[PDB]
Amino acid sequence: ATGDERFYAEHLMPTLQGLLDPESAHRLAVRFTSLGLLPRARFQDSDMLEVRVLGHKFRNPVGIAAGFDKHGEAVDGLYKMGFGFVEIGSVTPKPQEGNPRPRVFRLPEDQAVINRYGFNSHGLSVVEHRLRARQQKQAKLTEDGLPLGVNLGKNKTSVDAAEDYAEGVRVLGPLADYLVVNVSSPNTAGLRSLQGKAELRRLLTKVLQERDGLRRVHRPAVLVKIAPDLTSQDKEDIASVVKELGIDGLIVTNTTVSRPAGLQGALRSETGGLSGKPLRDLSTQTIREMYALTQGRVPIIGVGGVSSGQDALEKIRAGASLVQLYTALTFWGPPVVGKVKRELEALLKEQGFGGVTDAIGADHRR
Ligand SMILES: Cc1cc2nc3c(=O)[nH]c(=O)nc-3n(C[C@H](O)[C@H](O)[C@H](O)COP(=O)(O)O)c2cc1C
Ligand SMILES: O=C(O)c1ccccc1N/N=C/c1ccc(-c2ccccc2Cl)o1
Ligand SMILES: CCCCCCCCCCC[N+](C)(C)[O-]
Ligand SMILES: O=C1C[C@@H](C(=O)O)NC(=O)N1
Repeated sequence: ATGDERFYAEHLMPTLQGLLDPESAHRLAVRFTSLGLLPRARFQDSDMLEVRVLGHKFRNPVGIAAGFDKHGEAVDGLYKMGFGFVEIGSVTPKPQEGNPRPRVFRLPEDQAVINRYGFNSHGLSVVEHRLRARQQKQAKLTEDGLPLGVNLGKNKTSVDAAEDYAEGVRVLGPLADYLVVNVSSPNTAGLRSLQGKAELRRLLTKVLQERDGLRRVHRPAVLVKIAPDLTSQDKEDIASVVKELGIDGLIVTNTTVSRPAGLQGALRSETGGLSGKPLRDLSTQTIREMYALTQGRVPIIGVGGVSSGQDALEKIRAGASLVQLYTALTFWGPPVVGKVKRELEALLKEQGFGGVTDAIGADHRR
């Protein structure tokens, strides 16, 4: 625990970042993870951390966010890392390369990253076969409280966005415990305007119809993942459509195209989505707002700048049933997962909660 926590944070990771640019480090990390070349994950999840939501049991509330394992190559290594659930993607229907390099940038002074990957993806067919090869193993993992999510994107040249997502539902829906309709990527022109009302209702109506057409045992929950950069009108509209159509949950939030005042990193003006610490409270506030607009009736996965138990608990109290992290992993390495879980459990006891479930939305009941 604390030993290689400090070793990874003070020595290992800083040395990795000195040797490798962000995208190279990302690639290597995916390789190592898929091979199980990880530190020992000694933290044992207590019953306090268990959550039941989205039609599943989650043995702990800390997931790996979409974008790390884009093509489904490292899923088992990620469970080994200690994540209570794993989300792969975004996956696009056809293979595509994404934007030209460089397309990932570190802001060390801000504990932040900026990326404009642009949905680089092996495509549905490759990922489908990848997941099929471990399908029964995943079934046991899920039954064991370790669910799998799949994040669906759309091709850059795609003429019909709803049809791209419908394809993803048909191909990967049968292999996922939940699907994410990602209408919040900063890095595909036009995508985020799928977040407007009548266009979103049409989009999500088609997604849900395709989902309902799958056989029962293979029918995933469907979640919508939104940006932190929405107007009050956007959020209000999304909340309304989500409740009207019976969307199963929200993921809040993606990266931000904003650049908060105070960023110090030399690369702060690179185009792309900003993640990590500068995003943290913007994300938490968006969770707070969406939870209230949905009357606490729509499950929320909270994401954005989580690197400690306090960060996680603040999102849970704000209305998140589950949280994810990504950027924190790039700075502190695999030990950050056990760290977050251990601190979350301590804070829960400290504040008088019997478990995570009791803390969900607790700020709204004060
Ligand atoms: C390098 C990188 C790539 C990402 N790729 C995706 C993606 O493909 N699909 C998606 O829905 N979110 C993607 N994200 C967003 C993350 O899932 C997450 O919402 C965001 O980074 C905020 O969490 P964080 O501060 O813990 O990193 C990406 C983020 C980063 C840093
Ligand atoms: O480095 C970036 O700026 C970066 C940018 C974008 C995405 C990921 C990024 N780095 N990720 C590093 C990482 C992940 C996992 C491990 C790791 C470390 C040590 C042992 C085992 C493992 Cl799996 O290192
Ligand atoms: C199959 C068409 C080409 C898709 C390549 C997508 C990237 C695969 C490797 C992921 C890690 N990365 C390249 C982002 O550093
Ligand atoms: O959803 C996404 C897509 C990703 C990319 O550019 O591939 N970049 C992000 O920050 N969020």
